[PDB]
Amino acid sequence: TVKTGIAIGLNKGKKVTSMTPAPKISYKKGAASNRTKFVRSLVREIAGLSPYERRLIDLIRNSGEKRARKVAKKRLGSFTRAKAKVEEMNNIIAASRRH
Amino acid sequence: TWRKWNVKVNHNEKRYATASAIAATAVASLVLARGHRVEKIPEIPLVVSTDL
Amino acid sequence: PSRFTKTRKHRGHVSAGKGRIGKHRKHPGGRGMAGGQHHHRINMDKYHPGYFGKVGMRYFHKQQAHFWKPVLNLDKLWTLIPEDKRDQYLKSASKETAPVIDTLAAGYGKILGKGRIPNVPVIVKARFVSKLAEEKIRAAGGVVELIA
Amino acid sequence: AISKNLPILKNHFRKHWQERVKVHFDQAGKKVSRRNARATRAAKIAPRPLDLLRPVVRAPTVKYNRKVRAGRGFTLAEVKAAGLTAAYARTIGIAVDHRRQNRNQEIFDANVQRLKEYQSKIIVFPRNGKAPEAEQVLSAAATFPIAQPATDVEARAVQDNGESAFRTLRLARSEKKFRGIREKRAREKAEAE
Amino acid sequence: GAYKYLEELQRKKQSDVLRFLQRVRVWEYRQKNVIHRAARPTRPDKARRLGYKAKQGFVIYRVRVRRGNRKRPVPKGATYGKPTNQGVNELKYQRSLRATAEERVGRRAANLRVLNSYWVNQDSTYKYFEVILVDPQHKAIRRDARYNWICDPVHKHREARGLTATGKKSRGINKGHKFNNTKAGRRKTWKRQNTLSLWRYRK
RNA sequence: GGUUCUUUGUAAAGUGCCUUCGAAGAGUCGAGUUGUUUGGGAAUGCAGCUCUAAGUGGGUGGUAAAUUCCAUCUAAAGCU
RNA sequence: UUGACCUCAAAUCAGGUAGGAGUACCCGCUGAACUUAAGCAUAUCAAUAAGCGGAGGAAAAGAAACCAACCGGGAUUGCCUUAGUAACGGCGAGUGAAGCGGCAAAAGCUCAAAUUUGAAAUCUGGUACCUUCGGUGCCCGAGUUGUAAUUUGGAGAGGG
Ligand SMILES: [Mg+2]
Ligand SMILES: [Mg+2]
Ligand SMILES: [Mg+2]
Ligand SMILES: [Mg+2]
Ligand SMILES: [Mg+2]
Ligand SMILES: [Mg+2]
Ligand SMILES: [Mg+2]
Ligand SMILES: [Mg+2]
Ligand SMILES: [Mg+2]
Ligand SMILES: [Mg+2]
Ligand SMILES: [Mg+2]
Ligand SMILES: [Mg+2]
Ligand SMILES: [Mg+2]
Ligand SMILES: [Mg+2]
Ligand SMILES: [Mg+2]
Ligand SMILES: [Mg+2]
Ligand SMILES: [Mg+2]
Ligand SMILES: [Mg+2]
Ligand SMILES: [Mg+2]
Ligand SMILES: [Mg+2]
Ligand SMILES: [Mg+2]
Ligand SMILES: [Mg+2]
Ligand SMILES: [Mg+2]
Ligand SMILES: [Mg+2]
Ligand SMILES: [Mg+2]
Repeated sequence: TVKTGIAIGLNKGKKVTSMTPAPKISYKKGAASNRTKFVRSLVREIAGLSPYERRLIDLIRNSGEKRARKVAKKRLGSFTRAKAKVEEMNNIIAASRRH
Repeated sequence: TWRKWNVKVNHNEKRYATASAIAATAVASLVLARGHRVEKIPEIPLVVSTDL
Repeated sequence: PSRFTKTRKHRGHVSAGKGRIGKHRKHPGGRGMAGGQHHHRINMDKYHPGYFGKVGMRYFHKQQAHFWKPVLNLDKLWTLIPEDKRDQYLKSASKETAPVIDTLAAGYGKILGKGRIPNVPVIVKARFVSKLAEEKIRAAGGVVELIA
Repeated sequence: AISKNLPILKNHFRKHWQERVKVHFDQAGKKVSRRNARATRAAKIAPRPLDLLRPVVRAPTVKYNRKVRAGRGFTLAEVKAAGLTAAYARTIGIAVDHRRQNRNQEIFDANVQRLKEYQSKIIVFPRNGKAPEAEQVLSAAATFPIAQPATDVEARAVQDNGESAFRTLRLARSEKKFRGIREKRAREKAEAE
Repeated sequence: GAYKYLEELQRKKQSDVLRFLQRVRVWEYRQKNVIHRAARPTRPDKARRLGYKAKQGFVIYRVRVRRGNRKRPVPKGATYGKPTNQGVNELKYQRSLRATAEERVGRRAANLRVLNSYWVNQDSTYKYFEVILVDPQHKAIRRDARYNWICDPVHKHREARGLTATGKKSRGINKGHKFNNTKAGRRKTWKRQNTLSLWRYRK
């Protein structure tokens, strides 16, 4: 974390008394609030599932995690969003199957 | 219009010529040759009081 | 100025110094760098070898400020002191009071070892030094201080 | 056509470049205009000093981080530590920059101190007073110049600890180059057996 | 408030509730005129966040525009030039269908100014848009300083000049290295980079 | 420079500490493909079509991808 | 039968507004070829000319989904420079920016997402009188499918 004082190496840079400024508010975007979590959860049961989400739920039960992630990456645009989509399709399947 | 009109001169060479021009004002033969009527002037350089 | 040009001397002469046979034309060999591999090839290989083809790996988005590292030799190292202050350090080549030279504030990145500094100890603050530049500074009694 | 032994030129004039020739004939005319504009603004805002007080900041990149220059504006933490608000500071000729952050104590201390001379050298006229005359000073930068810090002293003792600074540089970059390899090796050496 | 639920509901475009609503609404817009006045926004949440106020002087129009590429309007596909410009079919208009929608509404309602616009529906043949317009002559707009900026003459036909949201997006007006060609306008950037700057004392 | 309106105010605003919070833009981002454009090179921007988001999230970090971090801003609304 | 509401109409209804000219400069669309490559098709000319739409005294851009990788800078624009460079290109002809640095000028902000809910507190128009770029009272209307106050991320809000 602290600089080494020399011009090359792992932590190259001038050693300076650090200050750790106060965290900003803009650095909080995306963070879920109590109200917004309530609205997004309520809308999910009002609106239901998308046709591709129904497919991912079926593929998770039938073809496994890897095939579901491959189809999710095709439907979405990225492998990272395919994980988050398969992760919360697992959550819906977990809640539906239980009780 | 984009013909070169102004000419760059080195600052030290501009100063060089200015110092030469000042020193040439003290030579009465050069002043006489330049066309000035300093034939009956008391002395060159001509220095007058600050009251002027 | 125009009055000193050969165009003034070519007045009265038919071809203006361009010849009656050659008969000065628009672009007899092509324009610009035309035919560098075909009809101007000999001129290229004679005077610009290496022109055609590719050389090593590319560098997308090169920032020359990364590679800023002005080099300073040891024979110019003592020029970083002002000259009136410089003489009283050359006399009394002593430790416990040695000139501190910040080569960064003078705008240098690496100290190189062209060599033959005087035998006066000198404190050198340098971002980089060559191995031999370090040998000659220590041989004079000084030390190289690494900074960033 | 390629000719005798001359360097290869790259004169980019194969477009209609004569339609976009800007000759700065107005260079003397524009200089008079800016001086008239500066004199016009000075009379308009008299006795305010024609510009805002700016902080001292470290220049970025490794080529220029040896210098300090004038920044855009003081940070919210700098104005706070000088005992005034950002909204009020903007009204007495202080430049406030909300997006700059302070991670350097000496830059912050210099800028906080910089704010303290400025408040001690200006007088704020009353909003409903008699406004005593104050013989307008035209420049705030020339009244509060930016000064480079003193990195070290003129002369001191030679302290040679046998470090071999060149060898220090060689080992420092060698440690960085082979750290990732030496971290796989440490990972597998603990995992094996 | 309810505008947050409307915002989260509008996002799930493939739910059964919105598949029905978009099917019924796309039929209604085909049976109406290509440009027609809307009595109210069908997306009051989206209109609000684009600056629509529910007061006198704010007008919503609805418009549909033909989808697809811009076929080159040359006779019989014959271009007279080099083969690099012989393309006719797969050529794309440089402005969004939203931008074309804004101009056609703006020409129809030349007494107003286009503020913003938003997608409402689409089928294979059309994309459907609702355009927010503000009346600069209405006294409710001329006072109330939050919106009287658009009464200035400099804001006549922002949609024709690309000053709206989709107009600035298609012009490329964004910060950073990705938009070096288009930050302050690419024609001004090109003019500056293709200008010979000659000083009195030549550098 | 001055001259009235002086209930032209508990009306406005700022300043300290604790606690609970902290809503922040969707056929949009992003992705594929096609065309165009750029110095932008496994793709710089733009546009058509298809898919189509999340919320310690999203974008960017000028070589595609996976894994682990780090840095930096806060888009998809607006004025000057 | 009657009274609403929603949507859509009509009027030489009351008051407005648009067109067109100019178009040097400005914001976009569309878009060549002559030319260069000693031929020529990619390329170049050129993201130019012509064509089309739209403004102002400037326009546009503009207060970061920025640059960076530093001890970090800090809206936009323009000048000097970076730099004929990194890079692109039958890697041919040719093309070709950006960061930093120094200057000129400097200026900052506004909405949407929050229950005023013990008070739609908001606004157009008509009419009457005035101290008439407007004000006051009254009335009709708009508006709760949200007009005001309060907050815009730098924060800020509730409570104490
Ligand atoms: Mg002869
Ligand atoms: Mg003859
Ligand atoms: Mg002849
Ligand atoms: Mg041959
Ligand atoms: Mg061609
Ligand atoms: Mg000049
Ligand atoms: Mg936002
Ligand atoms: Mg085109
Ligand atoms: Mg091209
Ligand atoms: Mg930073
Ligand atoms: Mg009428
Ligand atoms: Mg333009
Ligand atoms: Mg040819
Ligand atoms: Mg030829
Ligand atoms: Mg081009
Ligand atoms: Mg033209
Ligand atoms: Mg005009
Ligand atoms: Mg001006
Ligand atoms: Mg403007
Ligand atoms: Mg603007
Ligand atoms: Mg901001
Ligand atoms: Mg900047
Ligand atoms: Mg390319
Ligand atoms: Mg080009
Ligand atoms: Mg307040």
